[PDB]
Amino acid sequence: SDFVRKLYKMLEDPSYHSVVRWSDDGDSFVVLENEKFTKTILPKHFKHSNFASFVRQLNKYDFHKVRHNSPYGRDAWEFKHPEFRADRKDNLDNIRRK
Amino acid sequence: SDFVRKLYKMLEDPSYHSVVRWSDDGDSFVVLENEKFTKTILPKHFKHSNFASFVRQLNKYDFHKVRHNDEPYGRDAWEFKHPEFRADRKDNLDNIRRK
DNA sequence: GGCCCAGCCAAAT
DNA sequence: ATTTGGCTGGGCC
Repeated sequence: SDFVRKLYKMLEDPSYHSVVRWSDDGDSFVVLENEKFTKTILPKHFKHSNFASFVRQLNKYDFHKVRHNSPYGRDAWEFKHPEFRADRKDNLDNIRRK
Repeated sequence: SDFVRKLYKMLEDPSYHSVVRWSDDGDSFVVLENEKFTKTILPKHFKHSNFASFVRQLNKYDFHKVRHNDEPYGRDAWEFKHPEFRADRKDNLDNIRRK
């Protein structure tokens, strides 16, 4: 998948660490800030600067937002797909448009 | 019931001029710095800080995002518009209903 | 009423 | 003709 491969490539660069990174477990990823992501990082990896079109694409590939009851950030967004993991770089094509 | 009046009230505040305000013609409103808007202004007036929800409510009330085309307020600006929602029509807010 | 996720068309490919 | 971006809507809670 084109989008998925690019999502994983994004999460390789540590310069982004404080803004968008893998979670501690490595089984989900966290968008910690929004503005610098939306303005600086989204454009460089995807064809938009619109956080919500990013979100929309995630739901199309069956990623789900993980709901907090605070753990990562006040206004952080965490997304998780069962197959999308830091250690499973091989299994990316298994993630596909619902 | 409450949304439209509060939205109108929000736009009565000039201190927010750089962030969110009425459009030149007073017939639509524009969010210019949605980070600042989202994190400072939204909670004040609607008690959440998620732009997506603000957008969702807007569509529920039949507001529409006004797609700009080359020739606005910045490309990261979001302009929203309802025929009956206007700077000079504080009297008409009841006719803006959940579609 | 906030919010996740999806419908549906257009804008790109 | 097919894919990707984005405005809008459905429905849980």
